[PDB]
Amino acid sequence: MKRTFQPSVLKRNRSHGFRARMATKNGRQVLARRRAKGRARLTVSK
Amino acid sequence: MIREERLLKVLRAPHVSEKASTAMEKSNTIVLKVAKDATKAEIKAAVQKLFEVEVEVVNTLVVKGKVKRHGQRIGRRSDWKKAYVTLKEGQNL
Amino acid sequence: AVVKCKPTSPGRRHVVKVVNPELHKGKPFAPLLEKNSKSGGRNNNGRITTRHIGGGHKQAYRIVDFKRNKDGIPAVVERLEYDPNRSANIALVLYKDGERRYILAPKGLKAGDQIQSGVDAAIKPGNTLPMRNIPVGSTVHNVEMKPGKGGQLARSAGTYVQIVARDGAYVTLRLRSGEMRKVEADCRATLGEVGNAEHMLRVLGKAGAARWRGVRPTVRGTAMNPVDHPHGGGEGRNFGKHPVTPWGVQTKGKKTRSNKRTDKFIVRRRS
RNA sequence: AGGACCGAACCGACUAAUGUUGAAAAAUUAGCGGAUGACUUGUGGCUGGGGGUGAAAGGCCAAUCAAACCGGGAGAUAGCU
RNA sequence: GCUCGCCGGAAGACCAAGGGUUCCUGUCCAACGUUAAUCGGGGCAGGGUGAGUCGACCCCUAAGGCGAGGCCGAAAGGCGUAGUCGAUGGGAAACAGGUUAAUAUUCCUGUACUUGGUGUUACUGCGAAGGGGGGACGGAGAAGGCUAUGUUGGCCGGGCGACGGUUGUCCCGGUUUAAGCGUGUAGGCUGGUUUUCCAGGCAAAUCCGGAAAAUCAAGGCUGAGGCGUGAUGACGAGGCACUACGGUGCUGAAGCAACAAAUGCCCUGCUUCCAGGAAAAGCCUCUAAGCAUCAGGUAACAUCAAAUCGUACCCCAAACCGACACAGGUGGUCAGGUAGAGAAUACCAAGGCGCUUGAGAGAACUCGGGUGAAGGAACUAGGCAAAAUGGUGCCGUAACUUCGGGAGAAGGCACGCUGAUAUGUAGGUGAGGUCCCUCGCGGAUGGAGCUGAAAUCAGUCGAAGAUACCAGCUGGCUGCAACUGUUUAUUAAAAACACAGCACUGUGCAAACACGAAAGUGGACGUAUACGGUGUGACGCCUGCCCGGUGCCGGAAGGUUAAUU
Ligand SMILES: [K+]
Ligand SMILES: [Mg+2]
Ligand SMILES: [Mg+2]
Ligand SMILES: [Mg+2]
Ligand SMILES: [Mg+2]
Ligand SMILES: [Mg+2]
Ligand SMILES: [Mg+2]
Ligand SMILES: [Mg+2]
Ligand SMILES: [Mg+2]
Ligand SMILES: [Mg+2]
Ligand SMILES: [Mg+2]
Ligand SMILES: [Mg+2]
Ligand SMILES: [Mg+2]
Ligand SMILES: [Mg+2]
Ligand SMILES: [Mg+2]
Ligand SMILES: [Mg+2]
Ligand SMILES: [Mg+2]
Ligand SMILES: [Mg+2]
Ligand SMILES: [Mg+2]
Ligand SMILES: [Mg+2]
Ligand SMILES: [Mg+2]
Ligand SMILES: [Mg+2]
Ligand SMILES: [Mg+2]
Ligand SMILES: [Mg+2]
Ligand SMILES: [Mg+2]
Ligand SMILES: [Mg+2]
Ligand SMILES: [Mg+2]
Ligand SMILES: [Mg+2]
Ligand SMILES: [Mg+2]
Ligand SMILES: [Mg+2]
Ligand SMILES: [Mg+2]
Ligand SMILES: [Mg+2]
Ligand SMILES: [Mg+2]
Ligand SMILES: [Mg+2]
Ligand SMILES: [Mg+2]
Ligand SMILES: [Mg+2]
Ligand SMILES: [Mg+2]
Ligand SMILES: [Mg+2]
Ligand SMILES: [Mg+2]
Ligand SMILES: [Mg+2]
Ligand SMILES: [Mg+2]
Ligand SMILES: [Mg+2]
Ligand SMILES: [Mg+2]
Ligand SMILES: [Mg+2]
Ligand SMILES: [Mg+2]
Ligand SMILES: [Mg+2]
Ligand SMILES: [Mg+2]
Ligand SMILES: [Mg+2]
Ligand SMILES: [Mg+2]
Ligand SMILES: [Mg+2]
Ligand SMILES: [Mg+2]
Ligand SMILES: [Mg+2]
Ligand SMILES: [Mg+2]
Ligand SMILES: [Mg+2]
Repeated sequence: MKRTFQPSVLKRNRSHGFRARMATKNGRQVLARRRAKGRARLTVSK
Repeated sequence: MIREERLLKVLRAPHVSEKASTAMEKSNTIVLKVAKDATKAEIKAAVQKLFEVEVEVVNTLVVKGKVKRHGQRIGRRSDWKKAYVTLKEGQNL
Repeated sequence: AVVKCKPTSPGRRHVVKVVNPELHKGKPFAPLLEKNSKSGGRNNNGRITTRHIGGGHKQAYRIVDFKRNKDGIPAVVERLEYDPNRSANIALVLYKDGERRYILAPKGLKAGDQIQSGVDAAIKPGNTLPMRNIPVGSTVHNVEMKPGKGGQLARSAGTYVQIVARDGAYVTLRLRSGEMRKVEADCRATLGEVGNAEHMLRVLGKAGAARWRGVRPTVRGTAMNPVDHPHGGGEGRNFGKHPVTPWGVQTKGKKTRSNKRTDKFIVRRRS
């Protein structure tokens, strides 16, 4: 059957990518939380 | 006119393999490992300067580095650029 | 002409078509076309603000001269055309200096007819004049509400307005709704009725015909649940409520006009 | 000509058996409906939680829906076990 | 290796998405692989992806996004103008052969093509952020002309058969060739030219639009395919020589015609309908401020450049989405033979596979199937399930009906093979030939050869000829819903929803109404034959009485009545 995850890299990057995060202040707060946690991977970009 | 300092840096190693031996023995092509950001014009000028042979044409490709393991640790070898440089039939490097 | 389709299928049994074979069978006149993409009844918040809109056929917009401003220059009707944007047909006219325009096609107009606008135009269908140069008693259409703004009144197929009175700088119009309304006598109108009066005789015949027109189905309030609509809920069929809109406002009789700015122009409500 | 007819692809999902620590957190097999249309499908986009969307089943909104998910108020409160 | 079996509109082949070394070679078998494993998509090491023409990048825009100023909003922010992004769409150019263990339209061979930068020569008004043209667009249907492709014959090479026959109307194989260039064909569209003139194209214009003239009638555009060339080439049935027995090296004959033929092409055509069918650039052209024997245009030639990134491999799957090497899901392209209406189906080709536990035994019982005496729904909630019907042509077909239907109603008859008619018919296709020329890819007559159903009359085999696969059960009475549709993803598909149609009611446009502190936006670039809400639900005949209650509409005298004062 069709499951919920159907990958598209374009849609992934547009929805959750680094620049999408930087586009809004709440996105930048996501990035700030993740840096304060010390994530090795800030976004789905890499 | 590319600079000689730029030219001295873009040819890293000669590539040694059966495909490279056969390119040399069948097509008068030498296979080289070049700098990652080396362009075809740069590679051509660098070979025409430092190896002193006439170059007909340069073909290029990017080899992606393999994923390897090492003591239960994943890692990745670097990408690196390969150049097939064709000589003019009688140059004989 | 009005024509009933033969019942060679249930969806065709009730179809009544209005066919005008006078209408140009070719493509429109391209310099006077714009794209108009669909909304689905959604506004710039992306929310549905008018229900029951979506789908239907692609349509190009025909730029139509509602201002009728080229005074003193006669134009000849080249052809009548179908306009998907409106019930009225439109007429491509060619002015003597070479300009082509689209106008609302009035009843009785055909290719070869001459039309004119201005204070000097002759009083005949398709001619446009300020309503102070139009005799009291005239049937007009495409009537302005403000001078120079362009026609806003009586544009739909078969409609018209009657100039019933003129008092100095204002005329009293009888509009198709039954309303008596004041309009500045400097407003322009086109003589005659809007053509294509048989428009209202068509019978769609099936659901898909309304779908082609970009109308989406209406779900009755009483068919929903209480969370969805004031009419919702109840075992079987039950109403026990004064009928209201989806947002709780009485929908059988309760008046909703509220404009103290324009009250002074209404001589008599439509009743 | 047709929301026309029969019938594959394609879309669906009426009946039975199987399966129910499954081959599968909804399928398989034999039959079944639509199949030029209110059809179907790819890519991208928009609508955001008392909000959306709904040919309306309280349906659906990432295997979650009479108020999603994550984090926080938070060690809510628990005359109950 | 030899047999066997399975798929073959796929279980073959190529892509996109997605994945990312899984690709190839050597080695290893701990763990992983539902068993063993010498094997692997496993471990380890090494190798492998070559582009002016393919794709990205790039020019261009759609929805939509962001948005200098701006408008709005306690703050955060919202909306939006100029702009700027954004493909799923528009925009230049390459083909065939060969080759690697693993890449190839990228390497090699052979033959092409496009865009720009210069550098000369020659005629030379160039110039846009502006004007026009073009790009540029729907559905359905019909028919012709073709090709891909196939079949036969001819040709060429080979064979003379493990068992009766097989030198023949016998058997097997092959019979392939591109882009480009020339030719402008079937066919589609349009009258062509040259002048004077003008309230239109934000200015202007020699362009476009419009008008008025004379003149000439075949000019212009598009266009499959075919032919010629590309091609003395390549490839090529086979044969010969090595083998490091995995394959390479060398050599190479025929390379034609007729018929059949697409869902592909001509065709973005034609015909027709209503629901009336993107944008912008590339491109052509027109001129403005401006440059004006300068720049700049055109054409020729010469010479430069065409970067960067992707390219391995899987891709209906053991490599993607499903925790699995999981009977699930996943968009596009290719389309052979016999039979068949067919992309159904059966058997096959090219190709690819036997599904990663086996071996025995032949109990109950479970699952999936085959057959069944007599009876034939007695079963059961219920004919659930099963059994049954099933094709084509023709004969024939009831109530009722909205005149379309009901209808494939029902019911029935024929059906294989062989021969004759007719050494192969009706029909299609159509060579040589002769004639004519607005002289060619011409047209008329000509009909050789090829292909070719149906029928009728005889005969003939079987129990059975729509023989397999495939493939309607039928009728009668009645409730409900007019109908096609929609629905509870995952126990409900229905009488529920929708529906065309009907009615009430609101709404005069800065509409009502809806999203929104607002600005705004939808409604709608619509304007009462319109739009919103509500109920009813095709059609036919109809739709009675009640305004006391509640609501809504109207009313303005009197009572009651807020802030205020
Ligand atoms: K109800
Ligand atoms: Mg490359
Ligand atoms: Mg509505
Ligand atoms: Mg309705
Ligand atoms: Mg309900
Ligand atoms: Mg309520
Ligand atoms: Mg009830
Ligand atoms: Mg009651
Ligand atoms: Mg149908
Ligand atoms: Mg599919
Ligand atoms: Mg099934
Ligand atoms: Mg049906
Ligand atoms: Mg069908
Ligand atoms: Mg769910
Ligand atoms: Mg709650
Ligand atoms: Mg607390
Ligand atoms: Mg607690
Ligand atoms: Mg690996
Ligand atoms: Mg392998
Ligand atoms: Mg072992
Ligand atoms: Mg093992
Ligand atoms: Mg491996
Ligand atoms: Mg090259
Ligand atoms: Mg935009
Ligand atoms: Mg904005
Ligand atoms: Mg700003
Ligand atoms: Mg852009
Ligand atoms: Mg694209
Ligand atoms: Mg390969
Ligand atoms: Mg052919
Ligand atoms: Mg088709
Ligand atoms: Mg490949
Ligand atoms: Mg397996
Ligand atoms: Mg699988
Ligand atoms: Mg099949
Ligand atoms: Mg047994
Ligand atoms: Mg059994
Ligand atoms: Mg049996
Ligand atoms: Mg029996
Ligand atoms: Mg019996
Ligand atoms: Mg019986
Ligand atoms: Mg009984
Ligand atoms: Mg009993
Ligand atoms: Mg049954
Ligand atoms: Mg059966
Ligand atoms: Mg009953
Ligand atoms: Mg129904
Ligand atoms: Mg149905
Ligand atoms: Mg269900
Ligand atoms: Mg469903
Ligand atoms: Mg069900
Ligand atoms: Mg508005
Ligand atoms: Mg009813
Ligand atoms: Mg009802």
